[PDB]
Amino acid sequence: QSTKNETALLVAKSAKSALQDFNHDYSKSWTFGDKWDNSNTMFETFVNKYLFPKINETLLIDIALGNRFNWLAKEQDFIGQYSEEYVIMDTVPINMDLSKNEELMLKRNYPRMATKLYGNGIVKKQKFTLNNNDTRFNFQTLADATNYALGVYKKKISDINVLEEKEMRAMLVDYSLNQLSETNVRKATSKEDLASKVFEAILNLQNNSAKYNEVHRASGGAIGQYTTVSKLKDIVILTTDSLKSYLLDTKIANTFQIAGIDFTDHVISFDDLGGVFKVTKEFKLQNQDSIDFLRAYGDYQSQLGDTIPVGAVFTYDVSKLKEFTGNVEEIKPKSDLYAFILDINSIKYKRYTKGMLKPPFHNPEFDEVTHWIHYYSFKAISPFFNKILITDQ
Amino acid sequence: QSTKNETALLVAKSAKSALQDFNHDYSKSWTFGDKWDNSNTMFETFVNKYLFPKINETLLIDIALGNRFNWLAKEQDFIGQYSEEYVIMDTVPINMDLSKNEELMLKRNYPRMATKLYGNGIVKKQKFTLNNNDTRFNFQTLADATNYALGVYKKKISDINVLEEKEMRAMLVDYSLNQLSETNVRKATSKEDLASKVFEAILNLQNNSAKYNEVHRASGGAIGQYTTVSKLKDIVILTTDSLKSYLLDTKIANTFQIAGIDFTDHVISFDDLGGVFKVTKEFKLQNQDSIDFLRAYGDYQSQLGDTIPVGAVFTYDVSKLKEFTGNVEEIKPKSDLYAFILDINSIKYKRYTKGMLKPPFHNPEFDEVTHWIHYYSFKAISPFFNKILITD
Amino acid sequence: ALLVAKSAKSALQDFNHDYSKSWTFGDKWDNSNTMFETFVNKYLFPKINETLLIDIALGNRFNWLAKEQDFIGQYSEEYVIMDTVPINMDLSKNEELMLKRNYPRMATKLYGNGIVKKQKFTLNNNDTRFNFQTLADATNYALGVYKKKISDINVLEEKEMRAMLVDYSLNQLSETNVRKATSKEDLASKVFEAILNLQNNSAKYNEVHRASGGAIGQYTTVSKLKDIVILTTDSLKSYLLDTKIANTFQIAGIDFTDHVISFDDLGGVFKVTKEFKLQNQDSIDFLRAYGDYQSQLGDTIPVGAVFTYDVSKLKEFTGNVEEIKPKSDLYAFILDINSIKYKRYTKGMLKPPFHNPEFDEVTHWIHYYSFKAISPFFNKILITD
Amino acid sequence: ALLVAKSAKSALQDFNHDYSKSWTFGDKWDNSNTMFETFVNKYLFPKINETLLIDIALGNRFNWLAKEQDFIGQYSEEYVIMDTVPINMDLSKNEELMLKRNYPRMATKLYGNGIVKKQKFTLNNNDTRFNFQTLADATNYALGVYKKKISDINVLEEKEMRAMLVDYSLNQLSETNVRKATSKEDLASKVFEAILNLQNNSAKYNEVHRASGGAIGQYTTVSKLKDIVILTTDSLKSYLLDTKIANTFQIAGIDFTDHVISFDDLGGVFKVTKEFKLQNQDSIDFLRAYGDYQSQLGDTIPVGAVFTYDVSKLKEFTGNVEEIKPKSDLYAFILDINSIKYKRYTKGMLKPPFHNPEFDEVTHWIHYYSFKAISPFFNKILITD
Amino acid sequence: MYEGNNMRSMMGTSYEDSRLNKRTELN
Amino acid sequence: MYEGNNMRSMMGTSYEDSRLNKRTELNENMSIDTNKSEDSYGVQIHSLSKQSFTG
Amino acid sequence: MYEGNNMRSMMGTSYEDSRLNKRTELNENMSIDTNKSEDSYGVQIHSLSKQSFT
Amino acid sequence: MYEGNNMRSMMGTSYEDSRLNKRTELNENMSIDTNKSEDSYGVQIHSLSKQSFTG
Repeated sequence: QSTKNETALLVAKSAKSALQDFNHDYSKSWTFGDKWDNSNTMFETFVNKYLFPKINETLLIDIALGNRFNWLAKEQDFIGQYSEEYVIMDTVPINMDLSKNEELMLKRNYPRMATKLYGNGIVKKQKFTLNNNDTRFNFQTLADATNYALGVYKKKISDINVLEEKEMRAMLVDYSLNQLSETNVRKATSKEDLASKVFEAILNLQNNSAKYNEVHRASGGAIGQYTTVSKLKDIVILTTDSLKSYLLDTKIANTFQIAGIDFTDHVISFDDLGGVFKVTKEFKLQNQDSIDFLRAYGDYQSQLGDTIPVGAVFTYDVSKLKEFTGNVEEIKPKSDLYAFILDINSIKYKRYTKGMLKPPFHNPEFDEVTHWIHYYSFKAISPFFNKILITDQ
Repeated sequence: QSTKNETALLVAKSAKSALQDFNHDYSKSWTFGDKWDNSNTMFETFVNKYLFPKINETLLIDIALGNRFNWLAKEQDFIGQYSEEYVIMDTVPINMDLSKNEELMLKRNYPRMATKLYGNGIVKKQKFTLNNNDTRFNFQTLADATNYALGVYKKKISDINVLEEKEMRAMLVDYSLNQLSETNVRKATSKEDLASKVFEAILNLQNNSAKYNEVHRASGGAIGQYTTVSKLKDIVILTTDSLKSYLLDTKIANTFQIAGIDFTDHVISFDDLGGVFKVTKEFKLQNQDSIDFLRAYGDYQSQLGDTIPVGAVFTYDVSKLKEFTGNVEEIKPKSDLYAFILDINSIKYKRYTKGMLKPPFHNPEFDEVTHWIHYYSFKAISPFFNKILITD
Repeated sequence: ALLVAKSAKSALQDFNHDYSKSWTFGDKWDNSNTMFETFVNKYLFPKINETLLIDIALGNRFNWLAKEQDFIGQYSEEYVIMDTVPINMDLSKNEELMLKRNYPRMATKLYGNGIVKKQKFTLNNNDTRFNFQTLADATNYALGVYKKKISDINVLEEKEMRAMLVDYSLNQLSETNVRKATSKEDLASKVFEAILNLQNNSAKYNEVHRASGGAIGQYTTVSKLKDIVILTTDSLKSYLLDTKIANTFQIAGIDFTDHVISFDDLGGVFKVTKEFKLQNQDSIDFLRAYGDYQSQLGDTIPVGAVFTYDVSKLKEFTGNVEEIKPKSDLYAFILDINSIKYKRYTKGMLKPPFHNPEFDEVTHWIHYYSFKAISPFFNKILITD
Repeated sequence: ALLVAKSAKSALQDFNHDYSKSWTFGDKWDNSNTMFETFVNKYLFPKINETLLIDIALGNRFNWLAKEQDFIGQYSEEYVIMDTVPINMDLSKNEELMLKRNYPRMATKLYGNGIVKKQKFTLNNNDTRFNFQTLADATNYALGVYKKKISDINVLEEKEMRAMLVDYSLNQLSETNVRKATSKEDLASKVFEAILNLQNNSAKYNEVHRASGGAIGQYTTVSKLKDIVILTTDSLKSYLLDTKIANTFQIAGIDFTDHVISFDDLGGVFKVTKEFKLQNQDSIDFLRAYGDYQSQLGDTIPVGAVFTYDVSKLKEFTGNVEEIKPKSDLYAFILDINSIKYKRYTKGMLKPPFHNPEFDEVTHWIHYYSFKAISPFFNKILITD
Repeated sequence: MYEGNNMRSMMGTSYEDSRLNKRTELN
Repeated sequence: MYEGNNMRSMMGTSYEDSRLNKRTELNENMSIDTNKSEDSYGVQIHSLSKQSFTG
Repeated sequence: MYEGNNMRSMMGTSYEDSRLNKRTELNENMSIDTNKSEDSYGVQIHSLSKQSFT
Repeated sequence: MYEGNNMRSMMGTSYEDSRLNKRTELNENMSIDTNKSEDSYGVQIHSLSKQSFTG
């Protein structure tokens, strides 16, 4: 519309703004003052129609976002780069007989040692710039400015948790879709059939069986067997919310919950699995709209002409931009009746959060300091534990 | 030389690696793991053929590498730039010619002189950046990483010291070859002749001799003479190592009256005293492999297009590059039969090492710390003392 | 027809069969027409009176080098920091040069493992008693075999420490560290010159070009003369002692013979090219007389195996076996003593014995782990023809 | 005829015939055409002034090596433990290898007896008094015979020891002990080189392949320089004293000539090659010109007979004797003693005399037992042409 | 192992690792 | 000369020549200790003592 | 108010306004020492001191 | 002899003698004490001091 209001014309006069004094190397020095009227507009009180509108409160809403897999996180010393692991293969006890060659007492019997070698993690970073002169214009107390400087920092702590939780639930779906053997994969037909298969596959763990681990794709576990058991204190179902609302809605969940394990807290579920994307073709960055889209989510370091390798992850919705279409797929389970039952010790996850406040660079030209947050996180998944995937594929 | 071994194909996959995690803005963020098999490889053992091999031991050999010139170092203040020295040139007496007119008394005969204006030295610089992200992917003990961070720092001072002796050596040799008189040079013919011409070049430095110095290269001394002696507690002989070895094993060990005439207390010696290069013709930098060759010796700041002035000094073997041939000549004697017998206190050498360890710059974007080392070193040779060169 | 020719009466026949003659009647000794002839009394048994056991303990001359490592893990690594010269400051460049990176670069070399070596010996309690006439001689025998098993460990660890130095001189250490002498007179001046040359700051004289990352850049080092050893033959050290040093007036201060290690020969240790299999029993009975109780007629010998005894004269080893020996007789290999590394492992080296009480024959074993390598990051000059 | 040619008036006619002249009337001494002619008096008996007994007492040069035994028993043995070099641990051998026996192996050279020597001398009482104008001269003769027999023992024993060392240097040691020289300025750098070889761990310098259980295998040993002696001629020691020591300035370290036993001539002894029998009477007279009173015609000389005198010029001994000596005077046998087994038994030595009163000549005997051997278990280098 | 002047400026303390104080929020 | 506020943050104490530590070195001696073959005339080897080379 | 860990580096201690160092002060006194021509009615000249520089 | 006055301001004392103050010969040694070649014989180097020579 259009407004011929005496106060709205004063409001919309942008040549008087504070931004004019900070986007020009020479600017206005002394203030004459302004006539402020609250008549026949908003901000109008019944008494004293000539005062400036005043703030009752300003409220920093700071939500503590949590990583649900944080109790799995071991902490290492960030030294070397290859973590390896190994088991001892089964040798079943044999009957003894007193009528043998009796120089087989001299014979040897070594253990057999299935292993697997893991690479490194990656170091991740994020920064935030806080200045000292222009952000003071909009808090009216020192306490609100310090709460702002602290809320920015705790948001930078919280989105690390969001990143790591979304990253690990992308790992556990990428694993089961692509890398997992089709011996651990059971196939369902309908939702009640899948519920009965999930509830019999929980009970297919806690059993001394060499059938449910992928020790055959360890380095030395191709011949022989390796028997794994799993308690119920370390079994986790990873599924969707539309299917957790059906698994918990059965009488078997009630008899698990009564006098026993908390079955609500062993079923880790999400809305539908995957907001994380993968790169399949090594592309480059060509357009400014994609650069600004990456700047919106805090990715400051990437510029035009940067190449993205095959297998890089993004952790937000990227596939709508012109040069990402086709080059980028999604870690999303096919035929969303989906449940992946694992032992929680299979997630080999360790970090290094020792010294993640690197000391600030001041930049006293603009008086805008910058704090960086560096952390090393190693995400892997071990083959020596019971895993079952129940899909319709 | 083609290998189809599966562990060698696992090692040959450069897509899985620490490098493409640290080259790109985005990378893979989890590891599924790889089947490592030690069978039919260099890493194979008998009982367990499936583990990754182990280091127990990681050494860091270190050496301190002293200077052999820093008794000559005068700790200056590093203020002002132009230093000067002078002598008063010799005026011989003349005969009393009484037939000249008597107003010869009123004419003034000012004492003439010979100066030499030196100038500034060179502020010299080196730095080293230690990483906190990818250096820690090596060094399986934290003690080894701290030993590394210290050994780099202690190597920087070692190749300050060897650089300063290379520059003192090259200063003396380049001053022997390009500046001198016709009087100062001698021509030896062999190793047995030079070891006696050195002995008879001493006993010539300590005569009242208007020759043997280079005041004709001083500012006011182009016409006139200047006499100087030495004291034999001030004479330095700069030879190669073959000549000092020859003296000590042959000439001393084949004489009986060695109790008086041993001059090897005054002899510094070098194994090969040409390795340092100069510039002629004033080129510039245009080739990529040349600056990649320069980066290996620590010179980080040179880009392409940078020009090199007509008197710069390179201090390592540099004449093989594509740009530098014809422009760069080596400071060396052409015969390996060499002796420069000069006076000490003809070699001024003032370095300044006070504000030297400058405070570091933590670079937390890349999580790294750069340390700098700065020193100001002035080195020069005075033209007012006795010098004799013996070469071919 | 004699008494001594009948072996059906000997002490072996009682210990060759599961049943034997359980009482003695006597055996009618006379020494007529035998080796044991005596002029007066023809019927007495010969009397021995002495039994002596020459026993010598043997050293190593490389035992101060022998460090005691821990022996866990396999590979050992070794590295330096390459040189990086100070550069001139110019104040005309851009100021974003300050946030640029100058990483330190290095040069490594990776070392493998050592070898676990082994020797056994069995001591009897029922047949060994028949060969001695007092128990002090039997305990001397049982102690002398043990001291001999220590002494030949020492001899072996001397032989395959001089052999590795000769092998590193002849097959590694590229030509720029090899100096040429012409006679025995000029070599003793080349050594005196090289001792002075190894004490200057120089990017030469080491083998960082033999290292992993030292192909580009330079690396300088020195020596001390409390760290320099000269490895020669005995024809050179005897020459230095009798002819050169004795014909010097004024030799005080220039004799370097407190850093010269000499040997009889520098080759008695053999290698293998063209790997083979043990196919002749007449050579395995040659191997048995040096202590090898393992070998049989199917065992292959790889392309780096060493022997430390003259095996090249046999009908099977010819054409395969090369000797680690200087071809010159004018050999002076000047080292830095830090370039050697020689670390042992001698902790659990006396094994608990296996007693075997059916024959009452205890058996002792000895196991030591020894690592031998040479660093390329130190100063070395070889002088040959 | 002339009086001095008439044997019928001699003293021997009174002492070979059983009945002779009881009285005498004198004779008719005249020296007119004899050798005893004096110008003035032709009828006086020739007078002799003096009879000087030249008697030199002679030494042994091997008395310190003689340890005294008890002369009991007859055999003594010496053994060593052979080398057992450490072998690599094979982990693919059968697991029952630990039960297999590995006995240590000996060498065991066995030494027999010494030989008892004997010499006698007769002192007459009735015919010896016809010489020796005083009784003091007769007692000096009776003492000089005895002190010559003791000197004969010493010279015989020294010559037999030297003969044993040269006989061991030839035809008993190995191929890797013989070093070849060519001159006399040579074999003095090779002797100085060779000492200081005997002090290295090496199995080349001993003779354990002449022992019993050491035919295949090796045995390493070392020396100490307080046990190394050098057996040369006087020519080589003369060279060392007048050129090598005299013309060198720093002689205070390398003058090894306090370890040199040098001899005048290194051969006077003979070994039988082929056994024979004695048939000639002039050979008997030549044998008993040296004191061999035992042997008559028809006696057997065995193969291991050592003569001690030059007996090669006889009818019987041609082609049988050997003359063990170095050939061409360039000879230096560098022992390591503890090798020379040398034992002597001289307590029942001066036997009681036999008086024989019918001819009234007393007869003395001297017996002494002596054992001379040489051990193969010590380091030895022989340098010859 | 060898110290010399080991605890030097910021990087020689940065490998002698520093201040595990802030960790991630759930556990 | 005029003191004013001479005690200053970084540069007022930098023209006053901050701190002479880390003088360049000849405690790693050369030509008095190395470049040396003037050793004793004495009777025998073992002077060497190979040291471990961590630092 | 919002508790957290507000003992922080430079901006955490900069919002409570770090220490006032310089005062940008008039002590070279303007309009009470200078801007005066209140010197009056004297005897004669040249008390004027030409002070040296630093 | 011819005494008379023997006083003019100059040429009386100048014909007698002016007083010696400078004597121009060997106090800075040459070929007797210095011009040395007879120096020591021992361990070797670094007695070569370097002065400021500003006077």
